[PDB]
Amino acid sequence: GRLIIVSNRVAPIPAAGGLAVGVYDALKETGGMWFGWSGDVLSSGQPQIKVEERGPVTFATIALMRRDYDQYYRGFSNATLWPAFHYRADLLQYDRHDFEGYWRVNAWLAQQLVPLLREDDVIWVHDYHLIPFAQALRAAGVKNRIGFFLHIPFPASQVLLAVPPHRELVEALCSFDLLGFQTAPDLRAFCDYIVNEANGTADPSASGPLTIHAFGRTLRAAAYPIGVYPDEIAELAKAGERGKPVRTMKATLHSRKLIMSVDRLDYSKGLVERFRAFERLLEHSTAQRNKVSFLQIAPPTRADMHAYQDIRLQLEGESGRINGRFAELDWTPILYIHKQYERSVLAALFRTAHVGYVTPLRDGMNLVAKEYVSAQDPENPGVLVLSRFAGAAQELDGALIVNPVDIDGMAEALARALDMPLAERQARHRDMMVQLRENNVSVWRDNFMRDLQG
Ligand SMILES: O=c1ccn([C@@H]2O[C@H](COP(=O)(O)OP(=O)(O)O)[C@@H](O)[C@H]2O)c(=O)[nH]1
Ligand SMILES: O=P(O)(O)OC[C@H]1O[C@H](O)[C@H](O)[C@@H](O)[C@@H]1O
Repeated sequence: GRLIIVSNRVAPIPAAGGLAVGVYDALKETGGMWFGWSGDVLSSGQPQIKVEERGPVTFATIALMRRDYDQYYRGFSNATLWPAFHYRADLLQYDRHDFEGYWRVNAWLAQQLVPLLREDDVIWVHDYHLIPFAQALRAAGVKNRIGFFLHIPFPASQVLLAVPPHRELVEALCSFDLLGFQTAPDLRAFCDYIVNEANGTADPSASGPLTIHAFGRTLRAAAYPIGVYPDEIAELAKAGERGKPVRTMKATLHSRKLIMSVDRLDYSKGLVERFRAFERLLEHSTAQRNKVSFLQIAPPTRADMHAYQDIRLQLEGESGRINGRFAELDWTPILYIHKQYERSVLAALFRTAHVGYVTPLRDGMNLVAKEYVSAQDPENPGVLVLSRFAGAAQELDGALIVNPVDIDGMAEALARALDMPLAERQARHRDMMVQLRENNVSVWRDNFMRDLQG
């Protein structure tokens, strides 16, 4: 059967975002179709699907009308769902008219997909934009198997209650044949809502996935943590070891140690707290001054949204304060760059960084954490400092796990990472590489597809 991937964001045919990276890694091996938004917005006219073969993948993409982009994507998806599911009800905005457009765009996108389907296609929908998609497909006569994978956290039921149409969203989720979440706590939160807010049931099974009964429907649900190709990232990082970015980075640092971060400039990424803990490191450790620099690559994301403009402004003021307090004529403590980089360049740079600094307030998985570890030279690997609220913390035992709210704790982790002896750095890296290898992105895809077809 042909695998049909459905997502809002489709890989570029460099972009920051782990969905596009991970889905493309999975899809290029099996081949199939990738259907979704082209990334373009129309002021007038009519969107038209564009079908194009790129090796084993068929891309089927379509623009959004401005009104659809505003209501479905900027509106309900990123002004309601994204903040709510990342435990930011304070940033949640809700507009009934945007929620209706969100529902309408899902139905319109499903209508665009129907003519391309075949009887034995297997449909795999990805992420929070497309929660109503199975319901729309079924209403359009579609009988294929349909699975869903949520890339972002599934919030605690009490937090989900802040989304006014929470019940309609969860009922729509129950039209899927199979629901996949990143981690066990995500699945637990879903089941907690089903049992305690939807009057349904969630039962274990010998097969693996739970059986869900709710809203008159029966379906399955399980956790499938998205992974990477760790040995592929290692070879990529090694192949850049004599490239210009690594060579100029080395020259600029001239023997100073490097703390490195790579994050869309999203309020979910805890970047203000991250900067404050680097500042706290410098306040308390005079020996670290002029001996380390912090590279934060923070590409623009969703920049036409006030909330993203706000977090950008806050972070830029942080960099100015901290640099102003601690800089010397030959030392800039924080190297803040508000631009996207090629993933191949980031891998090469990860391999030169003594510390990978990944401290999101909430994160469904965080591929950057897995990429940082994968890039390391096993003869001399750096240390991952990792938020306990990143989904990757459930499996990456060799990281230094921190609570991003605890500024002192994060600064102490930075000091511990910078001074960690080789033997322990290697032991942690070795353990994590085993985990990443056994639970790579091919295994993830095979596991979900096995459950969806069974
Ligand atoms: O300039 C950049 C920044 C990030 N990324 C990639 O974007 C992904 C980010 O995924 P992650 O899970 O860390 O976070 P997200 O953006 O999905 O919240 C990773 O594969 C990064 O290598 C990239 O290609 N270029
Ligand atoms: O697609 P954007 O809005 O640019 O955000 C980039 C990506 O961020 C996260 O990874 C989301 O889980 C993806 O669904 C999204 O594609």
